Amino acid sequence: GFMLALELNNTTYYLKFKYPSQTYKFSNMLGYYPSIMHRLPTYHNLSMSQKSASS
Amino acid sequence: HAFFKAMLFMCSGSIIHSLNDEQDIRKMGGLYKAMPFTTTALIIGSLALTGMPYLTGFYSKDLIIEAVNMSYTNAWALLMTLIATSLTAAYSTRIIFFAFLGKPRFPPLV
Amino acid sequence: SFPKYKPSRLATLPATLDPAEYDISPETRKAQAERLAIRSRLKREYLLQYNDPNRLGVIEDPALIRWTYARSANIYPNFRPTPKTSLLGALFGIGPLFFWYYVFKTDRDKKEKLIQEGKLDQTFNISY
Amino acid sequence: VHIEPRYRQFPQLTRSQLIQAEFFSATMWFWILWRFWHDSDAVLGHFPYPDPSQWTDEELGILPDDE
Amino acid sequence: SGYTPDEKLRLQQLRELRRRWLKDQELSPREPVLPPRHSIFAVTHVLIPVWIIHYYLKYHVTAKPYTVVERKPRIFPGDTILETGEVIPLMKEFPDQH
Amino acid sequence: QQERDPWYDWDHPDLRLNWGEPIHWDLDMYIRNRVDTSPTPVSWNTMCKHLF
Amino acid sequence: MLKIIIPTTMLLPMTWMSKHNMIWINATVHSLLISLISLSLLNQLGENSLNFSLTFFSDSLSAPLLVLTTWLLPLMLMASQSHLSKETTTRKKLYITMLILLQLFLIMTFTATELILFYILFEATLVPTLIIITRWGNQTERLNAGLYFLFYTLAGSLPLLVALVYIQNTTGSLNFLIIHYWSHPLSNSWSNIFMWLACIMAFMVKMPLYGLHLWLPKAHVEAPIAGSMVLAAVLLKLGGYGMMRITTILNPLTNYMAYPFLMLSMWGMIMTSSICLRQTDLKSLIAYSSVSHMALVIVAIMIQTPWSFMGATALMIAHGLTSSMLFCLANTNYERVHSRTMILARGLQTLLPLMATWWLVASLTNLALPPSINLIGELFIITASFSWSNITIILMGMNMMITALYSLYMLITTQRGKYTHHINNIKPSFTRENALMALHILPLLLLTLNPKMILGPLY
Amino acid sequence: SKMELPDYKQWKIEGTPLETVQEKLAARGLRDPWGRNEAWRYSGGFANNVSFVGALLKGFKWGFAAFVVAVGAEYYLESQ
Amino acid sequence: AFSAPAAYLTHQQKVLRLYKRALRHLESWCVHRDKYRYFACLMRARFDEHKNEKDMVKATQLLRQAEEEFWYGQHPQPYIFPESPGGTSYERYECYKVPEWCLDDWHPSEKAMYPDYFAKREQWKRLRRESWEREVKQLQEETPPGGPRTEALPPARKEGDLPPLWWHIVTRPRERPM
Amino acid sequence: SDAPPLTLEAIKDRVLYVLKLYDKIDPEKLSVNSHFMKDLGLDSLDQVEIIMAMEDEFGFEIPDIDAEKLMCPQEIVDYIADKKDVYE
Amino acid sequence: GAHLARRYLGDASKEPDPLRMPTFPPDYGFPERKEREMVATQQEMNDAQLMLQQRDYCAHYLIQLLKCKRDSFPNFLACKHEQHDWDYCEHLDYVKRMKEFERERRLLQRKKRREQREAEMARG
Amino acid sequence: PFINRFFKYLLLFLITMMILVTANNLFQLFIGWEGVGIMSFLLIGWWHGRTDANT
Ligand SMILES: CCCCCCCCCCCCCCCCC[C@@H](O)O[C@H](CO[C@H](O)CCCCCCCCCCCCCCC)COP(=O)(O)OCC[N+](C)(C)C
Ligand SMILES: CCCCCCCC/C=C\CCCCCCCC(=O)O[C@H](COC(=O)CCCCCCC/C=C/CCCCCCCC)COP(=O)(O)OCCN
Ligand SMILES: CCCCCCCCCCCC(=O)SCCNC(=O)CCNC(=O)[C@H](O)C(C)(C)COP(=O)(O)O
Repeated sequence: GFMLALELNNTTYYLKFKYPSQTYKFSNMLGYYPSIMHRLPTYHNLSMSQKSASS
Repeated sequence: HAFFKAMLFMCSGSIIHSLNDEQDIRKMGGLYKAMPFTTTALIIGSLALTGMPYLTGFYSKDLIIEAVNMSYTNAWALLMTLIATSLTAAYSTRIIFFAFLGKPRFPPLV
Repeated sequence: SFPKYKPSRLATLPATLDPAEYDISPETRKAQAERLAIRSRLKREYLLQYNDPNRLGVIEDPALIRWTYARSANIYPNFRPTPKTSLLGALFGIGPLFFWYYVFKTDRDKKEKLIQEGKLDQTFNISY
Repeated sequence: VHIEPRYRQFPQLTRSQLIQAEFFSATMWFWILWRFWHDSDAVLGHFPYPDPSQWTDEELGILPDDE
Repeated sequence: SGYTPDEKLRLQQLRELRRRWLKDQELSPREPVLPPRHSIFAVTHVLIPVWIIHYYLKYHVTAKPYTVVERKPRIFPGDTILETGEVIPLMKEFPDQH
Repeated sequence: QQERDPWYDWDHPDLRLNWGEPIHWDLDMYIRNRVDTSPTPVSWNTMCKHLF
Repeated sequence: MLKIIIPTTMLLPMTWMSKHNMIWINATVHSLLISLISLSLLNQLGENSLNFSLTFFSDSLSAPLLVLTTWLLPLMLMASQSHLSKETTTRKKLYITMLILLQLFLIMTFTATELILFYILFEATLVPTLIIITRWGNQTERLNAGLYFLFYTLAGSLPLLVALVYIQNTTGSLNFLIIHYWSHPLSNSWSNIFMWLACIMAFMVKMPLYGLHLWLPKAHVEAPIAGSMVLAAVLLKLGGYGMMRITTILNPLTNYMAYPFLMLSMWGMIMTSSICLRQTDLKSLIAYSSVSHMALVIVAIMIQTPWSFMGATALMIAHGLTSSMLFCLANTNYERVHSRTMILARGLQTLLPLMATWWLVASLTNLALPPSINLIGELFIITASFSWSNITIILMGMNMMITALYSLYMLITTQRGKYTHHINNIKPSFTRENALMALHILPLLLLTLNPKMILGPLY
Repeated sequence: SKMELPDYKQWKIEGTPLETVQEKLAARGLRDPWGRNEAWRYSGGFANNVSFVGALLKGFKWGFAAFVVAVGAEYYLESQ
Repeated sequence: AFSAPAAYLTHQQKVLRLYKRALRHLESWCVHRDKYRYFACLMRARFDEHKNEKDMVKATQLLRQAEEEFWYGQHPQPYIFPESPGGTSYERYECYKVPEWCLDDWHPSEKAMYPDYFAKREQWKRLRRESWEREVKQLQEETPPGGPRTEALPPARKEGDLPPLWWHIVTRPRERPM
Repeated sequence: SDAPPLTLEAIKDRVLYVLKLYDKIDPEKLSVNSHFMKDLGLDSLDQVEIIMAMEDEFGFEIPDIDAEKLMCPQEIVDYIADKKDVYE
Repeated sequence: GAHLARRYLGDASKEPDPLRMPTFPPDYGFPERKEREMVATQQEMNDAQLMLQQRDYCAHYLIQLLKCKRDSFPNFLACKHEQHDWDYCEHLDYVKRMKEFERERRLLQRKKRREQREAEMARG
Repeated sequence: PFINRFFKYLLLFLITMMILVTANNLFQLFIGWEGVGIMSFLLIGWWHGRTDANT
């Protein structure tokens, strides 16, 4: 873990630029778990709370 | 884990307070010499977190890994535990390398 | 060239990726001018009361009044019994009731006929 | 201890913080070396792991295939 | 590009007013006009609370059965019981695989 | 409400609303303490596939 | 029992012969003294009730309700005198007279031995409430609210009356002691089913049961503050108490006649908690929270167990106190800004810190934080329901979540964030308002030290 | 108190990775007009920093010396 | 925040805002300063390559693919200044901001402390009260009959006038009120 | 404690310090009143970069609508002073 | 280990089942097996209150270790010989379990060889 | 400005967690459970003028 992380961190000094991988996007955005679970269930619950239960 | 995790948080807090409430490691440069006691404490805490022998985390973590290795256990769970053990050292390395090594990346008013 | 971003309900289309902001006609410019004029007239109306030294209390907002009224009191007068509304009301109002009735009745029938047979393991169950 | 900002220069350090940081780093390293000198088995194990192939059939109770 | 003359003049006037307002938030040297034992901590925060709790446990809580229950002490071979004077014999002569 | 410009001088900065402007029917659902509809770096339906 | 009734009756000539500037002081002091005297009914026996006479009796179920009523009168007087200042002397005395008559009817209702007397006082409580709502309510909707409050109740209670007299023709008595000792099972017949419905539906409407609850948001929102306080704190419980008395003659019919009401209560508890999440009116949110708590009480009474009865008693008392406090808290801000829209006045913790603390404690008791008696009642009911069927936890737990979600939501909407800029008339809290909040909250917390005093006869 | 900013004529990109960036940009026909604004991060007390393993071995020398002294004491004490 | 927005953004403004966003996200990707300087010079060169394009249709489509490339290649976790709208200290001190009108509700005992501050406060209130009507008159005079078109406000133009609608701008609580 | 309270002289000195480290600007003819376009002969991209450098200098970013019209060092100093509540 | 590879990838019928073993009689290949003896009586372990999983054939060494720890309480660095003895006894128990595993797999392989090869010589 | 309230809140959390740890029945343990939850809510939203903290 030490050696691999150190090697990957040392490659950040090179004058090279590359667009991120999809695995990196999955890791950085927390498996997309808060992007989906904090939007879809909350939206559906609040929408049913107004449209069906109340009105 | 209580000991060194609380110590790691206070080290992070000292860094944040020194750098005018900045929390992004991309704007923390070379603090190894500028914050020597904080650097020492966070190095020791990261070594304890990664299970360096004869430190606080060793006597706990070392045994847990051995017990998972030597038990009638789910094979996927054991593999995932070992990979997570590697990733622990990975993100400890990330913190140390980005926050304390290299050149300053914070605003010029030190 | 690059993978395309497609919008959704909960992840909308960004302004910079919106073609409508790049195909501009004189009517679009004049509509934007009218929108800015409406916003500015409302802003001046609000700021003349906000900075008034003799004004004390709450600046009543007709938009908030309209919103609350439409959400509460305007609903029934604008309701019309429709197959769509009839089916939605029947489903969302009655279906859960029979669903839960069936679930609970089945569970209690099982438990009761299992008590009758003398095989439930009710030992130490004296509080209920 | 009054410390002033410096504007694009390395900050002013005190002797106390340097000596304490060095002392505690040295304490950690000495503790590790001392414990490894006295309690090495805790890392390396104390008992040899047996090889099951080096065990004869007589002591495990296996007949010579003809009974 | 840049400020219009009206914008710049209005900003300057507002800046002057705001700076005077912030200057007026300062306090004169008299503004807060206010109208008109070494171990005392360990005796009032430790000794007194432990007096009340020990009195409460010794004479009230333990006046009822099973209110304070301790697991019995471990007994090992060779021990001597204080209560009865009984001695537990030793443990069966190990094979002594030394 | 999270999609509105945070650098505009709103009459209600926390709600990001202006006095007198028409209010969305579902304002109390979109108050930005709640359901967010902001564009994401990765498309919806692509985050869903990866997560599932 | 007359030692409570006669001083309450004496409150009327005392307020009608007082000086114009002394009505509030006299009424508050003497209602507090009456509450102190009523506090002696809490000495209960166990085996049987305190039977003062042929007409009145006190039980471990009645006594906490009586104490809550007598305690609620001074709080209502304290909360009423602010918005009634401009009123004339005669109309102020008439308002106080309505409150006193309501207390008298409730006190006699909770102690009547005989079911027809209980019914007559139970209906008599309607008239003062109707007058209060339709005469001193603020908006034009109050009139409609009054109608909804009236015909929902009567449409339920008129069948009950018929059933009651029918019962006295066959049993020979309606005395509750005789009814309990000479109780006989109900056979499985259509006549018995309809007599069960006539005996139950009035108390169902009063709770209100989900689906029969539309009168409550109207009546509680449009009423003045004392009206809302008494409607939520005491009047709703008239249903629960009534059920706890009348289910003694409905066995074993309730074993299966209770299924639709249990389904309605559980699902509508979920429904009303969810409704609270999307509500623009602050009083409407409190009213719907009351509906959800009363649904839980209905479940407790319908499953007919000692743990459920104990939980229902505790929850009734706790909800009365908490809902009254929440209504008073909302009314303080309403009198500040003259609007009930929840998002109009925000960031009030910055401007009113102690009132923010009161809001926080009320929200904590609303979501049943341990070891408050709100959670004591809720947990007892949930345990009894789990014994009734293990799947109930799924709904019960869900309700818990939604409850917290809306409670803190209210707290976050009115207290946190930044203040509304244009609202500049938010004066510091008066001593009267702080004292009213304290007099709501402190008894509720003290009841935690002696929970049995509200746990009912089944303790 | 009342510090004054160091003279701006000292900030030079020479001897630093900014010079390497400048020359690789000149190899492309471009120029970096902001290097002197960045030079202070490399000039002075931040000129040199440790490596990762060197940071981990911060106090190894002194601790090792103390450990050698202690084990020598163990060697020379147990012979009495 | 201090400037009144216009009805629309010009092509030049859109291009500049894209330049700023791209440079900031590049800095987020290129953590180190020398590497960021190198790639920012490359970005500036690639950006200058089309500075003198005349066909506005071509410039508009170039802006479109530039936006598409930015959206595909943006940093998912860009650096945000701590007090910026997405930052970790964005609205941290809002709970300490108390409006000035609250000072009018202080008990006279509270105002007995700080006498000089309240004397100056009365002076400020007198100024606002004496300037309000002139401010209103100036706003009425300078506004076209079809209502205001933008949210820009005029300055003061006479000898002793104050800029109209100045009180709430001038009496902001503070950025660090406590 | 925290950082010392900021002053107008400090803001001006730091703004001029940053501008004098820009290669496209003559250090000796640069004044607090110098227009970036008329006097210094810069373009809009240089103005964007100057604004970004100021944001990095003072640890806070200026919105585009405000940043577009800061065309001289004195304007930047005034904007920073008004933003950070500096009166002296 | 390699045993998992043999059981999962190779023929599982030739490999021991950890859940179901031993299947062969304990006296099958042995002429005379001495029954494993215990030093610590049931009462001694009950009075020590060891644990239900610590009451194995190594419990007497654990009892002495616990007694030594209690007797020299301030000096927590004094119970080294007792800890070593308990560890050695547990190690011997584990080696016995490994021997049982190896014995049972060898027996099962020998059983398969003998059965199918007497079938092979029995089919012609 | 509210450092005293901050220290009081920290002490309240510590008391609730001690209640949780030392509890012998499930009701006392639930008391500690919900107490630490409520103290966590109050301390996460310490800067209550910030929308993200309340969320
Ligand atoms: C908005 C909310 C309002 C409150 C809602 C209150 C709910 C009250 C519902 C009453 C629950 C049950 C009532 C009677 C119990 C059984 C009913 C019947 O369906 O069961 C079968 C009854 O058989 C048939 O189904 C007959 C009933 C069908 C005719 C009634 C019409 C039902 C249509 C629904 C009308 C809506 C009612 C509510 C109006 C608002 C059982 O068959 P059987 O065991 O052999 O007969 C039992 C009776 N015996 C013993 C006397 C012989
Ligand atoms: C807020 C709205 C609430 C509405 C409540 C309405 C339901 C009330 C329940 C029924 C009311 C009338 C019941 C009469 C009282 C029962 C007393 C009794 O026992 O009489 C029965 C007689 O029972 C009846 O006759 C009642 C039949 C119904 C008559 C009126 C029909 C009205 C509509 C019926 C369904 C609605 C009732 C339930 C509604 C639930 C709430 C919505 C038996 O007497 P005998 O004649 O001597 O027979 C003995 C031999 N078997
Ligand atoms: C790192 C993560 C994402 C990065 C991806 C970003 C991709 C962008 C790549 C390159 C962008 C382009 O080609 S941008 C293409 C835009 N085309 C034009 O602008 C042509 C007309 N020119 C003008 O309008 C002015 O000259 C103006 C240029 C505004 C200056 O003006 P000033 O002198 O008055 O400031």
